[PDB]
Amino acid sequence: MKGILGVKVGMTRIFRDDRAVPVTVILAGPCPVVQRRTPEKDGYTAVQLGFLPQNPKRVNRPLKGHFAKAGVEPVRILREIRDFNPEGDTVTVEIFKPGERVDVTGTSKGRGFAGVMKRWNFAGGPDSHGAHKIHRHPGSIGNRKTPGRVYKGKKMAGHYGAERVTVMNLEVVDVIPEENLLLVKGAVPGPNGGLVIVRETKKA
Amino acid sequence: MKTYVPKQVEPRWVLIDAEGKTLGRLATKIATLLRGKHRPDWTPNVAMGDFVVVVNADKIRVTGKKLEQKIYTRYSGYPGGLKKIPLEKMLATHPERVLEHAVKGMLPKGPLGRRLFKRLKVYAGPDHPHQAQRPEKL
Amino acid sequence: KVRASVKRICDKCKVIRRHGRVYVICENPKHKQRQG
Amino acid sequence: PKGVSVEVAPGRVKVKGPKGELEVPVSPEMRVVVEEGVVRVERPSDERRHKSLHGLTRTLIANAVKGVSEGYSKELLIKGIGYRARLVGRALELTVGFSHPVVVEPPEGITFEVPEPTRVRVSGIDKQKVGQVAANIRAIRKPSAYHEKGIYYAGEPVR
RNA sequence: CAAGUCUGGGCUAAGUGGUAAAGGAUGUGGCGCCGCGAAGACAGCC
RNA sequence: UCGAUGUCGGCUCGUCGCAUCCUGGGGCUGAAGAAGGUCCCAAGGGUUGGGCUGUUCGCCCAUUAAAGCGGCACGCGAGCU
RNA sequence: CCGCUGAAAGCAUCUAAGCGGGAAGCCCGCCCCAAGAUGAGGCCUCCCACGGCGUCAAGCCGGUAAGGACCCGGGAAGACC
Repeated sequence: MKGILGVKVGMTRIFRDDRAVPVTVILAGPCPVVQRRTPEKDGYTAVQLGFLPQNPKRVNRPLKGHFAKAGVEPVRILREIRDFNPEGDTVTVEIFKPGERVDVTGTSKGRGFAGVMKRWNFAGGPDSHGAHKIHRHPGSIGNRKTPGRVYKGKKMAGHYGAERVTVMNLEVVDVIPEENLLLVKGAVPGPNGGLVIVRETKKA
Repeated sequence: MKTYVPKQVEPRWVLIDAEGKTLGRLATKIATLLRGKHRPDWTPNVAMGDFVVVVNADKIRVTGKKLEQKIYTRYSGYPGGLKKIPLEKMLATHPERVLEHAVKGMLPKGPLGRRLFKRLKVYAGPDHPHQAQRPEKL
Repeated sequence: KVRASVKRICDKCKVIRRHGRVYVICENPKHKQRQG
Repeated sequence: PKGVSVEVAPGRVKVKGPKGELEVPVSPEMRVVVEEGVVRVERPSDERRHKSLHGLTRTLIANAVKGVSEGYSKELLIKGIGYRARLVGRALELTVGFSHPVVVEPPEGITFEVPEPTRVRVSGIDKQKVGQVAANIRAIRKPSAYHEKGIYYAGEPVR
């Protein structure tokens, strides 16, 4: 399972064959593998990669020079990439080829205390005819004496978004090694400047 | 009047495995041990029980057709949240859980009831990862 | 087919318990019965 | 039975012969070890369970013996116009009116033979297997279609 | 969960037991009484 | 239950049952093919937009794979009408 | 639901011993939460000393260490937190 830490930079469209293809650009700066999990000691296998390089040696407890490219461990921390074990000195974008398909994970935008009927698309009350303090309200939430309670999982109002989201099977449209850049089929969780991870897909 | 009542009992460790034993008919005995009930200081409010290490769990035999037939159950508090699992599959995974469930239900249900349950150590195996004595019982 | 009274319909037909259930099988398939 | 060889084990019985060996798995309600210039089987307590097993065990062993001194056999007649069969390696590419011919890879210790193009036979030491496999073939295009087309044993149709 | 994983003999294989009827069945077991068998077909190839 | 258990329908929100209206299996067919009929297994998911009536339901228009039937105090008025 | 082999029952039988097929249904596979999984898990890396007094390791205060708070500039995070 390939995969690399990266940052959503933002989107435009390009032209292919003779059609406008919207793309979101991702910068997947080279990712110094800073630990490898083995099944022997850790139980499972994966590779812990690092991302955003710069750092005023704020390394305190995680001095962890331990692996070669401890090259002052990345701002944007480091994540694992499950079953994956490669050329143990950095992960570029050469990893990917145009045409390939990938799953992308990042952080959906933080919508705050959402209404129902945004959090959930609920129907909401009538803008007229019927009384007037229940336009964006959720209606009933139950029956009566049986069960005499509300069910677990009831779609209701609250903190919505600012959560992990993996959108799946995106086309890789082009790869610029020169700049550690990466183009895909547009519309990836999260805002620009935002952290993402980028793995080979599951249609196989 | 006599308060025969004991001062902190030096607890016992026991290794036990009739691998080809009917669960229940095993589990029943396990429990008895778990409360200090074979011993003649039996003290109901105290836990002067044994420590029981079952090795070579899985293997447990069982009568009639109780695979696809015994059905273990879990209600996650949700709507549609009943789960039914045949015994086949419990053995097929979490076999060490089969014996445990059967014993649990036979222990008293309070807080002590819970505390004794943690004095039961069950391994599909054999090999029991604590060498801390073990008068093996047959 | 699926009835609480299964009987023999003819002399080629045949009554067979299999797997908890009482069936019947004839030579001709119109005669095939299962109890339920 | 002559160039064939019957040993005995606990719940097992091994039958070697000119064409291969087979294990018959057998009930411990019995005391059968290599016996005479033939092979016999008996049963304890004349109960339901035993009576049933006796005779079953007889036959299972019997069909194991015939196996190893050649008991291949079994033959399929393909009918209808466009339909025919064709050997490929030791596999069978029977073509039977589906838009694309059906290939049948052979299982272990079994041989297809394509004498004609509309006859096929299954070789095997076993019998359980043979009989199965022929079914699997028949199933590819069972017959009956108010008559004629499809694939048949030597058993025959009814208007 | 206090006191028998007590003794001796049977049934039952459905978890029946652990709650339903007309009615169905080569499901099992135990008692009965007749057919009619070297005028050797009960079942299987002339 | 009368020192009060708001009492049709509509909306909003659902969740469950299967005796299943679609969709997946299947056996009979008075099953040539196609399309039905009938029963068996199966709710995972679905099960439309209007005219008329407060209506429930129903009839009708145009569709549909289908336009299921019920329970939840004839679910749901400290949610609205 | 359909079969293979197959007795009890010389025949027959998908079944009593065994063996194959077989559903949008069950389990896994996918996405998200998740060790308060008091059964509180794993791995990497860091800081380590009694300095002064009880019944002798906190049940001890007082400085510390790695670290962490407060205060402040802010944020596609956010009612406050």
